[PDB]
Amino acid sequence: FQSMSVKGRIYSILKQIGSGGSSKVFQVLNEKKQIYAIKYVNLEEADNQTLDSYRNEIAYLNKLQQHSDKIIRLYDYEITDQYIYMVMECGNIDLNSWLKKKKSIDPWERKSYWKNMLEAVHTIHQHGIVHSDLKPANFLIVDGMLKLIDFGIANQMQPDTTSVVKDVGTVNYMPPEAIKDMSSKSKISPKSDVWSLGCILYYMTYGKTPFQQIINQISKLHAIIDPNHEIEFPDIPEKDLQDVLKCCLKRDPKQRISIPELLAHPYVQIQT
Ligand SMILES: Cn1cc(-c2ccc(Nc3ccc(C#N)c(NC4CCCCC4)n3)cc2OCC#N)cn1
Ligand SMILES: [Mg+2]
Ligand SMILES: [Mg+2]
Ligand SMILES: [Mg+2]
Repeated sequence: FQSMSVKGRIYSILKQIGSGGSSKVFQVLNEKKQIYAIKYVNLEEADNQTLDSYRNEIAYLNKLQQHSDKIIRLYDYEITDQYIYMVMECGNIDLNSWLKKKKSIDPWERKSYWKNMLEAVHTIHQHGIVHSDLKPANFLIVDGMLKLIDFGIANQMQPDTTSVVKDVGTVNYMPPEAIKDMSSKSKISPKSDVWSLGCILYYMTYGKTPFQQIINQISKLHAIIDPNHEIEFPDIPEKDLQDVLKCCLKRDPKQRISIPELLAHPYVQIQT
């Protein structure tokens, strides 16, 4: 068994939630037997670019605490030359693990989750942050409410397993312009997050991502950028939801709907 100290407060580790690179997230208990998640970053072999990404993520997470409750709570942190400890709320489950377990999603829960994500992403955009790598794993379900966990500034972590692993990230939420930018101008804009949000909502509507069927990677990337590749939008009773999806998944970012527009859309506004 293991334990840890953060700004003079002791926590006992229950299990490891996730890990990625020099980072680990643990489910812990304080002295009062209250649950938290602690992200541990080992900085021993970290370069100045990796260091600055962890510093920038902490500064933005702390700054944005007061601006939205759709951003994960950061209670405390410790930073030295050797490590980082971040004390956060634990939550119930990340949105990716939740979507993989769920068979059918209630239209009211899908709508409520959509509103939470728009608000979180809108808040970061207002502070000049574009995530550019949004996936369901970036969102935490905390008592039926979605909260953005990270800002895409530091390295991404994957959930851990207690079994021996056999062989990775996802390409299913990647904007078409993120692919086109690699050969070449900034390219990136708040619209890149709209596309990724659109892929998440598409998953919550049709049970798959827009290009989940394409197993091959080079053929998937081609399909995301190809204008002749028609994305299927099967008819559903929620006509407003069908329009949101079509407007989020436009290949030209200039034609793609914005976050302020999505917040005034009937899907989010009509019937509360
Ligand atoms: C059945 N299941 C539950 C989870 C889960 C997943 C995440 C969290 N809480 C947090 C709280 C903070 C962070 C950070 N930073 C974080 N990161 C994970 C890393 C792996 C990918 C998902 C996000 N996860 C709590 C979670 O469950 C409650 C606990 N412990 C995953 N599968
Ligand atoms: Mg598992
Ligand atoms: Mg397993
Ligand atoms: Mg297992």
